[PDB]
Formats: sequence, C-alpha cells, structure tokens
Amino acid sequence: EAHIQMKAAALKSAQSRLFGLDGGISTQEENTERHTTEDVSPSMHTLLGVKNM
Amino acid sequence: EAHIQMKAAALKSAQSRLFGLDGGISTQEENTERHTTEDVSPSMHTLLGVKNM
Repeated sequence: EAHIQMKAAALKSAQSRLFGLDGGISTQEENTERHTTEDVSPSMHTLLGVKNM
Repeated sequence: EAHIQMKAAALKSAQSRLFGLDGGISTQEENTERHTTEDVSPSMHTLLGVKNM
C-alpha cells in the first residue's frame, strides 16, 4: 500500500503524449518558377492585361 | 494501571499519518514549444483559419 501510494503521488496526472513536433519542417511548396532578364520584377514576368489609361 | 492510563490520556486520539506533502512540486508539463520572430504572439504562431469578413 505504501509503494502504491508513493507511485500514485509521484506520477500525479502526467499526461502521456504519443508524438512530439513533427520533423518535417518545410510546410510550403518548392518554387520551380524560372527567373529571366526579361521579367518586370523578381515576382512577376509580364504585366499582360494592364492598360495605362 | 496508572502508567497505562497516563499513556492513554497523553496519546488521546492522535491519528497517525504515513505521508506528508509530496516533494514533487511541478504539476504541469514542460513547454518544449519554440518561439520565433515570425510569431503573431508569444502564445501563438499563426492565425491560420481566421477570416476577416
């Protein structure tokens, strides 16, 4: 009885977690898009439908 | 008889406790979560599904 009470008092209410933080860090997608000197910006190739006035 | 009565009167109804307060103080779990400059708050990383209007 003493050993059981000691074990119960030591363990308390310790929740058991089956997993931790996943090791897969990359949550985005690889950017396979090309970059060329013809681009108007590092994020865009052309401004196709844009109309100035 | 006198000694027995003296012992009974001195001891009274003293309950015997086998244990005291347990020495294990930490009742919570260690917070292994990281904190990064990208976080929106010290308690949360992103606000993922939140929709503004």
